[PDB]
Amino acid sequence: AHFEYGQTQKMNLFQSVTSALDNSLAKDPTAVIFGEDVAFGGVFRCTVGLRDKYGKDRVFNTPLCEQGIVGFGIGIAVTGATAIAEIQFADYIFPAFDQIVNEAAKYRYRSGDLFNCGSLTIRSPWGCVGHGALYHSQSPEAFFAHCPGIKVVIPRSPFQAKGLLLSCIEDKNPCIFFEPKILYRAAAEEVPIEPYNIPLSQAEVIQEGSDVTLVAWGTQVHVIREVASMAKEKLGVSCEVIDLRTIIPWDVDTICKSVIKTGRLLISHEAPLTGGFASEISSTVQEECFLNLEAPISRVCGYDTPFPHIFEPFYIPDKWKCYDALRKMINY
Amino acid sequence: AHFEYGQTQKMNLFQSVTSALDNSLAKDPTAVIFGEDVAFGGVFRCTVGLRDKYGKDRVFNTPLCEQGIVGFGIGIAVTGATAIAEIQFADYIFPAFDQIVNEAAKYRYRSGDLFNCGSLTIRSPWGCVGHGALYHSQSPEAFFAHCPGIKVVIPRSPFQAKGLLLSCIEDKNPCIFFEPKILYRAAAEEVPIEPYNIPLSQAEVIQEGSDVTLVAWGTQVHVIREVASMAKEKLGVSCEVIDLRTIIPWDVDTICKSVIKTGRLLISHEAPLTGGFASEISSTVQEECFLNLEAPISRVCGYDTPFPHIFEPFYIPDKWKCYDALRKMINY
Amino acid sequence: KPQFPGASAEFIDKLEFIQPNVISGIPIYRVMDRQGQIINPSEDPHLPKEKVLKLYKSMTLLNTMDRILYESQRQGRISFYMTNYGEEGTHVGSAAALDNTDLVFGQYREAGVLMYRDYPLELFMAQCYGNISDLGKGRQMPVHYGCKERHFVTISSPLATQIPQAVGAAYAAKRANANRVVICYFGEGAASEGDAHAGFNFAATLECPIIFFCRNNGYAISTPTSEQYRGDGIAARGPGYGIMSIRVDGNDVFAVYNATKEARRRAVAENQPFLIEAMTYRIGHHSTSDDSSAYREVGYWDKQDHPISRLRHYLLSQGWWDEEQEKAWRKQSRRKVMEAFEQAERKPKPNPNLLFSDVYQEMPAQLRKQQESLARHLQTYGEHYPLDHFDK
Amino acid sequence: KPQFPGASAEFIDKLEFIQPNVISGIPIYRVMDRQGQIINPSEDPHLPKEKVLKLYKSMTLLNTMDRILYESQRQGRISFYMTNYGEEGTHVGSAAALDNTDLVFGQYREAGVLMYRDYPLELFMAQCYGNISDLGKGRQMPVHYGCKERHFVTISSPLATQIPQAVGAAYAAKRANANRVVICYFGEGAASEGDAHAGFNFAATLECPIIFFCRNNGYAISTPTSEQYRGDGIAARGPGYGIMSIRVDGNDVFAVYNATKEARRRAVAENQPFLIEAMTYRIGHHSTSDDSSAYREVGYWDKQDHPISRLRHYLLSQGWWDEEQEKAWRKQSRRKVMEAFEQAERKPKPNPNLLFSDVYQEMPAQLRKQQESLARHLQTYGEHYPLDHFDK
Ligand SMILES: Cc1ncc(Cn2c(C)c(CCOP(=O)(O)OP(=O)(O)O)sc2=O)c(N)n1
Ligand SMILES: Cc1ncc(Cn2c(C)c(CCOP(=O)(O)OP(=O)(O)O)sc2=O)c(N)n1
Ligand SMILES: [K+]
Ligand SMILES: [K+]
Ligand SMILES: [K+]
Ligand SMILES: [K+]
Ligand SMILES: [Mn+2]
Ligand SMILES: [Mn+2]
Repeated sequence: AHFEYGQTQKMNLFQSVTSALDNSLAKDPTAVIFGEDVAFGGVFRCTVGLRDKYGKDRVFNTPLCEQGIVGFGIGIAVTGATAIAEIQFADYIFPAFDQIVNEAAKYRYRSGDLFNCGSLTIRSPWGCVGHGALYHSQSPEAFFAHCPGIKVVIPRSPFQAKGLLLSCIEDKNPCIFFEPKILYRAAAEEVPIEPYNIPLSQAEVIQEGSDVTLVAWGTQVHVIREVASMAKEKLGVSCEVIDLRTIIPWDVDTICKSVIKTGRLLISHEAPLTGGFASEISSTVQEECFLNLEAPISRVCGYDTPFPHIFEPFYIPDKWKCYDALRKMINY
Repeated sequence: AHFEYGQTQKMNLFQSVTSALDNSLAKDPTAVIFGEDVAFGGVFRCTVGLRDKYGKDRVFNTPLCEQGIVGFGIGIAVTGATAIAEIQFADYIFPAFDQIVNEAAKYRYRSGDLFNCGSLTIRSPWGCVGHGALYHSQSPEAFFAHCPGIKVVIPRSPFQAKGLLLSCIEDKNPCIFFEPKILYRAAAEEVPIEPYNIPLSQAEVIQEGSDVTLVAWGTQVHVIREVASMAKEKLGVSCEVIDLRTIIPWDVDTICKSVIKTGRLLISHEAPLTGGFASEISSTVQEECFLNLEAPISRVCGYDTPFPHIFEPFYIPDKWKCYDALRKMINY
Repeated sequence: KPQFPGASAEFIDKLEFIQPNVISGIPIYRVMDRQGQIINPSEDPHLPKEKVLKLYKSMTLLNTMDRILYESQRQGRISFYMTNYGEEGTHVGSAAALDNTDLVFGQYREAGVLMYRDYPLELFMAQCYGNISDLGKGRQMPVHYGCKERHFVTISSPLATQIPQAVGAAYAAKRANANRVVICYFGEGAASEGDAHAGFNFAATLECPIIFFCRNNGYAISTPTSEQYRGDGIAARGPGYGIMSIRVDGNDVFAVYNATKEARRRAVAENQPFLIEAMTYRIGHHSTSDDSSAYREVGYWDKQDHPISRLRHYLLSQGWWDEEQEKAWRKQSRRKVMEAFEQAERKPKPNPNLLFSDVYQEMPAQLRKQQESLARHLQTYGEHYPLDHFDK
Repeated sequence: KPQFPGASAEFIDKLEFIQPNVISGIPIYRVMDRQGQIINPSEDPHLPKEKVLKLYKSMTLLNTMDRILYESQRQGRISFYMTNYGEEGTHVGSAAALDNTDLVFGQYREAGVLMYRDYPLELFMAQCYGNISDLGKGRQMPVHYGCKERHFVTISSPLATQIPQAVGAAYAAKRANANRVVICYFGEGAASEGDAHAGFNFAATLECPIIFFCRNNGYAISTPTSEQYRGDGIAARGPGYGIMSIRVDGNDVFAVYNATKEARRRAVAENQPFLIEAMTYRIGHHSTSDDSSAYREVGYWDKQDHPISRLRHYLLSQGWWDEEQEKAWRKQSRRKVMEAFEQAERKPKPNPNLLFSDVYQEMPAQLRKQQESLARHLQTYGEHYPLDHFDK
């Protein structure tokens, strides 16, 4: 491999998603969950047990048609009912791109708030998985970041996923929630059994530091956490490690406060460099923190290619690529 | 309103597109043109006369289905024949986003060059038009810029459009060519009647200057040209004005050479700020020209909203918004 | 004897391809002829006089409004318009068969549904002018109507997107025990989009109380139906999805009414979709951006087979109308439309701050920063902006 | 008497919805029974012995390869696999009816078409291992085969995308006076995607020489057909688009062959599309990522109605096969597959530089800069990368 709320149980990230979805359907009688193969529990087990517990009218399979899944979910949401759609892999969200960008995101604005689809959430497995190649590995968040009117949220762990997913389900705006699939059965951690929320549009500083700010999201947060340890041990460099969590609208303030303190920023993501979301963060930090920058802002990202099968170990922005970029930046 | 090659004739931008398409079908017997309403000449007149001249098997209407238009064009191109697809407004390219991003862009890579769709070009009207509102005004280039394997090209004038469109048609990669529709019937200029090519991935410095670099594309080039004149007259500031022309792969070298000379950069585009392509240019110039930057790189873009009907005069990054940003940057 | 799960069928021991029946397709249901005469008494719905006069007055008031707003567009008074000529029967015949609270999703050439639901002239005008009275806050192109009170979901330009959305609203209605039906209108061109295949199939497999209502008016902009499809129109597609389907004479307000009334009754009782294809002819240009004489018979339709004329003949039979009433109503309609038109033109546009709200339910702080940046901008450079007919 | 441009039909004076015929759907064409006996002599294609033995040997060699590669996946030797069990008849019966140069687009559960076209075992292996012999340069998931020499377009994961592409290739063939047909395979699940509605309609309106070949195996992963559609399978959709359509017994290699042979002849002569729905049953799991016992009868199919068994009975009739030949071929196949398997496992992977080429035809300078950055990276940190079984 490359990497206070009442009673808790150890849960992995798939189980935390099921727990959020169960909590949601228990407390919101309007809520339904649908998509390809969700009825028997889903191809990643995220919906196991839910049809039996809540009913076939509430957890159900659709035909194999992503533009239809999203259009259908928007329509449920237009009536005010909570619609939690699944897209089986994020790589297959593109058929629904028109329904998400031209319809869901613009629904409230274009009607003057006469109609909306706020009660829609789209959840989808995301990110690399060791061998997923072109169509089981993608990280599409930058495509969606250029669309005003949708929120895009990516957790780093089981505790984070349940609280962020509950926030998306209850937020009054259409949300895309990307679940890093390489974490679904990775290590468990303690997760509250009852519902709780983690705010959207709020980054989390998970380790304080004074020399350099590192920003990432999803599995890549664990990579940068390890890079921070490498930099401390090998270079005596103190890294502030930040999980962005929400891609849009993003927490500009937390990131800029950190970079004003440290004077250095490295942003990392699995998605390709060009047009990737690191570009938005870099250009914004530059505008707001210009006088504080000791070295150019570094982006350590996937290469500008499709995501390869046999070459995945060479493609990803792993801890050595991040560390090497950090070393150069520290010495700039 | 907000804004050597043999014989030439005055042509507006729609006529220059027809001239490129006519030149293409005369010299390439494989070439066909298709899409909604192209047979009678197109809703913007870009294909007038071509079905009569070249035949109904070569210039023809499809059913009203953008995912089909693009899939169909990829298939023509898989056989080696030149396929010039039209998408009626760029706002309606999203149904075809999967066929463009998951299929066209990845076709050559994923087959090890056993198959390709290089002979595909997709052309589409683009950009604001005074009253187009949400779905007749969009500028989608940043969505496509995050997809390795496609080229995205945007001309500023009739002469530029014919030469860039011929280059896209003949380039061995799938190309999206966005035609700024507010220019279709704006002023003519002299355009060679016979074919000629303007290179892709090459910016053009259309006015040399020493104090600040301005970068834009499409109609917005004329806006920044006027801003340069305003800055000269009102501030005695010398602006270098650059038309980017190709969004991806983009001419990093020409832009960085300019900013190393001037020390200042302002990039402007109609598309919304967040995730817009100015973000990629800014973050790259920052990395390459860090030591030369006298002031933060400025982005003057559309606001992060859908594109409004009655409010369009207030939405666009017009010459006053660009000038005001430039003034602040000069005084930083 | 075959056991395959994917179909229920017998074996056949001879190779025979199934041929589509396109030359004699699904027949066109008619109730009255072109002279307004009832053809088959057992099919006459015998609607009461006041309702049939409402059908007639709604169509003609829409036609009056269309003529005025088409001319306003030609003068540059509004930026865009699209008429309903030749298709007023499909609008009003189907609306009259719905419950007031049945939810409608449309395409853009549906305004008669709103007119039948008593949508004020002032609000049609307000949306076309983008003025302060527009509840859509002037953000969409003209003719992109919506009304929450009258259960008419805001129109959007992208064709066919509303089809799978209507299906989802119908599923939610079913769960809510709403006893409500959703109707979704679209044209035969839009039916070529992938979202129509999505919506048609989802409505059948998920058992949704929805009426799909396709207006087949022979053209999608310049594209005749011979280049749009090669099956027997849209009606013949329904049964392939398991959808009960019918084709009607769209210029016959009673045939449209009867079919929508029966589809509504059965869709709400049975939780199953129905498809109605109404055959008609697009008499007007596609829109103010189209000169239809570039690609096409119009006068045949306008003079020989029009929904308004056909219903006028029927009224003139029952003795429910005459020339004097016709002239007085033509005068009164024109006056009502002109009163709304004058008012609409003299209203200011909304405050330019409204370009930033409703992107999300709550304006993100970064979006509020952009709002503030426009306010600062206008303080310095406001002379260069058309500030004088915008509110505040 | 109706005049509407959008359809050709008579009037009807009574309201009647059209009911879909799903209980007795389009019948299933059969040539031989489950005992390999010819049912109707006039339908027997009387293929010569050497060709029928090729049908049989291609199916069983695919089955041998599937068993081996499924086990290799279970051991972690390859990352993914998907078997063809129960569907080998549809593959090989249809391939045998095509010209060698007819172009094929597939879905992923088509490998028998390549096996019939003599695709080397070494190349199936090379793609699953992503080794240096893979012409796909190890870039795609296993089972994403492609061969330019054998006119089999590289498979891609996104379902149904190849359907409108196949139509475009068929249009280009028509223009080139190729006298070639394109065939496009997909499953009944993929048929729900919008791109199937696109391709079906474009092939009809643009008059393209294409065979659409749907394998209806009762499931799309966990989803049974009762949740996939409610019409009479996929065959009943064809006529709605104007497409000649037929349904066949997919476990009958002769019925599949006869239907594809006739569709090919007519599609190439007439420039019109044909649709074949082959009914079959997915005997194996969906893929190595699926444990199908979580949602489902399999042994009925495997023991009572299998394409390999059915054809074996036919051979055993003509006296063209026997138990001794069966054992010797089982041994020889296993040996050939194991020889290719051993070779494939011992080949190195391609040079990691190959992750950068073919993104565009020419590597952009900025992409070459990223290549150089990886080369520098590996010079310093190479001990941390699995460099030892990669070329160069
Ligand atoms: C996705 C998409 N593509 C193309 C268009 C452009 N367009 C097109 C091609 C129209 C013709 C629709 O034809 P129809 O048969 O569906 O309806 P009418 O005949 O009533 O106009 S209306 C229109 O705006 C669009 N709005 N949306
Ligand atoms: C666009 C899209 N959505 C979902 C999937 C996931 N998926 C799905 C849902 C499959 C089932 C396809 O069922 P089928 O009936 O088409 O074919 P088989 O029964 O032969 O697998 S195979 C597969 O990879 C995909 N590849 N592409
Ligand atoms: K939500
Ligand atoms: K090209
Ligand atoms: K719409
Ligand atoms: K595919
Ligand atoms: Mn039409
Ligand atoms: Mn299947």
